[PDB]
Amino acid sequence: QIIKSIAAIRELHQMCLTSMGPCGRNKIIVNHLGKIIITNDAATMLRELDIVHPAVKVLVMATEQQKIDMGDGTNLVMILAGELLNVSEKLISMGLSAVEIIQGYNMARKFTLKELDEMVVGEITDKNDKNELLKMIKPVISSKKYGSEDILSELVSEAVSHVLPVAQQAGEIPYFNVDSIRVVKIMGGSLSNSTVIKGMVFNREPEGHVKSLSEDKKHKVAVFTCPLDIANTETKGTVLLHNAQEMLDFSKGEEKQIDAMMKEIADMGVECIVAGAGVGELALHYLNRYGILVLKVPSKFELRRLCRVCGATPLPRLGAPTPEELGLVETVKTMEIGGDRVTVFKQEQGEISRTSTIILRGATQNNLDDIERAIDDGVAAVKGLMKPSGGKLLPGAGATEIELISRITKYGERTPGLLQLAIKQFAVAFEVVPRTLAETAGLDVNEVLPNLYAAHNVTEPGAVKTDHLYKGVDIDGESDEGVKDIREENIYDMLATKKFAINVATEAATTVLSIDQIIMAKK
Amino acid sequence: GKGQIISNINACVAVQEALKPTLGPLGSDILIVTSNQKTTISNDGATILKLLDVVHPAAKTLVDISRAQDAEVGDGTTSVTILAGELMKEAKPFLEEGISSHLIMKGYRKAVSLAVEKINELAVDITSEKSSGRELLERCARTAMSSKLIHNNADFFVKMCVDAVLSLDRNDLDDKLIGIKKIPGGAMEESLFINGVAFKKTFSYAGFEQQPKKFNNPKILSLNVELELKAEKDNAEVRVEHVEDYQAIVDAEWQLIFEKLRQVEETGANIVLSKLPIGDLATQFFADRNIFCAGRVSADDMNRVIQAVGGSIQSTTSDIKPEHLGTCALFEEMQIGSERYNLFQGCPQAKTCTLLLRGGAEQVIAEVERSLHDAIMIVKRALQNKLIVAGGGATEMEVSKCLRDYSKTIAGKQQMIINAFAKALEVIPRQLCENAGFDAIEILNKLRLAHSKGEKWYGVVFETENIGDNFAKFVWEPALVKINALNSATEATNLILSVDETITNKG
Amino acid sequence: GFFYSSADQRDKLAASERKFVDAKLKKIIDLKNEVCGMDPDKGFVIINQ
Repeated sequence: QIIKSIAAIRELHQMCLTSMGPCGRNKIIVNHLGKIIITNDAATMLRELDIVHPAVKVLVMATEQQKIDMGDGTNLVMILAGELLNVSEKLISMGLSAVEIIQGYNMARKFTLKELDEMVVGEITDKNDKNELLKMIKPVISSKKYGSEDILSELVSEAVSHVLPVAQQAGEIPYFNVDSIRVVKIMGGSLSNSTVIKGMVFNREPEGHVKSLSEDKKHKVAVFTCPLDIANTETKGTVLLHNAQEMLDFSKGEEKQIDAMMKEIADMGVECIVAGAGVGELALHYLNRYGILVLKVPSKFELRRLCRVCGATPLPRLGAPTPEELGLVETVKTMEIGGDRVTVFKQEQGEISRTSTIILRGATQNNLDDIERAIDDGVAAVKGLMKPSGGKLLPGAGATEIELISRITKYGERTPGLLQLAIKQFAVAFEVVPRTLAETAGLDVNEVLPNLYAAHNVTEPGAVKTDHLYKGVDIDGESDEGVKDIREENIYDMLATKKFAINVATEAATTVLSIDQIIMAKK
Repeated sequence: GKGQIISNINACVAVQEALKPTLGPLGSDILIVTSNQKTTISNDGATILKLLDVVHPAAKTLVDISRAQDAEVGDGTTSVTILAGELMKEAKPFLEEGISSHLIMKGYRKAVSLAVEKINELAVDITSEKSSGRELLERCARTAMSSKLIHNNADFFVKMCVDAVLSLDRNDLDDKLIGIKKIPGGAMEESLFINGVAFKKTFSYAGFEQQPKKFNNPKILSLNVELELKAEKDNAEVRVEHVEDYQAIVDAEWQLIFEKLRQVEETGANIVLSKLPIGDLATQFFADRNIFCAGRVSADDMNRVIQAVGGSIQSTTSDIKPEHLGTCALFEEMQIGSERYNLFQGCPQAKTCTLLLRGGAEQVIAEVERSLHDAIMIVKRALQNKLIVAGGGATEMEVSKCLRDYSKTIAGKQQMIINAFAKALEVIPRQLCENAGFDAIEILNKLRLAHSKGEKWYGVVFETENIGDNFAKFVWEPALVKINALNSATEATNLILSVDETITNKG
Repeated sequence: GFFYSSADQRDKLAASERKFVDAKLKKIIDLKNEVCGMDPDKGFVIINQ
């Protein structure tokens, strides 16, 4: 049954072989609601598909473990754990029990995780510079959207640097909230006209008669949760109709009261009123004559992030314009994005903001929708840089994979006993990573494999190789011959992603080998 | 698996095979039966493909590029779908030999980079050189009308086509601003151009034959509510406890209607437009006051009246403000079309017009209606876009030529891919000859002879079968078509070939 | 019921009911400074359900 369970996983394994890498294939997902979507990330595909088979549930639950704590490695945990079961087939047919196979991977896992600390090349200084963020974000954009890697590099790195404050050697105060970076898309135009602005972006239209405010800095903003209406009594206070004589007093009564309430509020100096609920017809006409911008925000989630930016606080009541709770904004205007004029929120060189929004433009919404998921995964890659050894990095694109194979085979001969068979098969399972990039790129697999081992195996006067550790697995697409160095384009995967993906894929692979029988009964 | 990619290619061929005869003005048309049972016949590939609603996922990709082709450009929706699927048809034997589809998809964008730089070299900017304002619109109008039954009557049709685009702003032009109403009966050469909007003469009620046909400066008013007393369908139930109150309520309902009637009388609006039918009480009262009223006005027809005289519709007859009224230059109801039709003429503020056509059958006029739309799209893109290239296969044959020589200078697998890309471009001129009935074997071979002699302007003559130059045939196309087609076809081809598995969830 | 003529008067009516809670709140903050108020390594936690 273990062999039969691998065959079912092998069908799922081949699905991820065409996923990882910039040359991979995308799969169309047709939802039961009549919506056709397509995405590169395999973790989204597992959510729309119903998982049943128990050996498949192990890799799916391990995939959700990769979604938290990081945004990269969704295809890494699936391909690595899937190959460990394929190389274990030779041990099962040989007659070796699956118990010692699991024990062999546990000994090789501790030797692998310990070597990753000594294989580090550079370390991120956490300078939060625009050029420093281009090294981490550029390889993350790759393998998802092709051709936008160089275009989206300057857009994502500039928006993240605005959220990240200026600090050094301080790990006590947490930062980098997930919702602080919002990605919106507008149909039409292209990515060349996209810029990076500090503030929230609203897609609602300026229903008020004031399209844009003045150029004076520090405009007060009043966030009102209670809708605009005549002041009522907290106890009962239900308006009832009796005779036609009282009908004239209802319209004339609310006309003077609403005009008097907005009067004193507008006289406090606040030029912007944010109403989280519906706005009345009579109350809208009064604020338009006083030069007050009316902005409705029905979403309660957008009002929470605004408190940390402008400084305003939502008031559950109406008619109490407290100046201590008012915020400040330099410029509030209405710009036309993609043909539609929407009121935006921004500031210049003041009142530092922890929340930013990226404005994107594109002709085709299909590929543009995947850009939002690619940037959201790129934002989560910034989380990989933390105080507990977050700045450590390793060369990617198959450079570390093949180089680690030669170091594992050295530990195999040094460890006596039956563990030698498990150590050798553990290093061979890493050959799926270079073959994945070589097969999806159209290059000959038999040509690339010997050229890799020839670069990683050299004769030097010493036990530590010096000159070139940077030889990777290159996607050529060129005419004749030659490759590129990892340090040239700075395309690599961080250590926090690789160390976490291998540790989870190792336990997930040994978990499938533990269950040799399934039993289903009525609950 | 590899069989799923091949199966997705053959699924796009069935959709492409239907759109092949629709390429060209003389090509065949697709007959689609909608679920609503309404039958529509048109040669425009946009509306056609939108009615398929194919469940297959790769067929939806051709729909997305068709909407962008109709939005940003508006012309060439048929050719962009054929070219997007042709690259997958020629790449079918390439996948059987073991060549990965990635290098095939990457090789397409390599030729596009050389094609974009080629369009700029073939783009010639000319406006006032060897031409004028009237001669530019007159010579280009007879080209789209060629090979049609209107070619003999095209002398009167070009004069109306030039004045159609001159009645609108030259910076912003829209083909929807010119309306076309099919009028059965009458000669086809007796049609005229109208600046305003016309009605359908739906009035079945007595009182006709009495009306002046010429107004000086009438006032136009739009009313959103109907005014009637006793209709021809419903009735009124009046039940009271008094005998003398029976006639009182009947007279009371007459006074409530007469209220809103005399309010318009004090305003003095000679034209009354309402989306709801008007009873016989208002039509009889307005006869002595020389006030015209039109009931059951279409929604799309009344919306164009707002942009015509600059007025607006009001709910009641009480609070109507003076700026809602409007006045035209002349109002004339003629016998054109063997029926009396009323229409507006001489509106200086009108942002829309209507072009009336006549003919023995409505289906024959529909063929002329779609033929006039092709001449409007040429003028629409000739104003904003100053780059004009030779169409009708001229530029298409030039792109394939130069790419064949670039393959010999590029070593590697890209030699056979670019050569196959240029070979796949031959489907556009082929199908144009196969639709009209020309021989694809002789013409395509005879065209490649002089095409290599250094002259890049050689096109395909659509009138008499022969090789020739489209510059003398006055066949022109904007440079935006060639740029948007190559970008939409490459993106659609690379998207379908990149799908190795079709996942469909049911529930 | 709470009847307020102006917006500033409503805050006095809302604080009137809270004054009953604030009366018990002042005894809580004063108990911390009464016993070992200035002594180091002293704090107070509210476990109120």
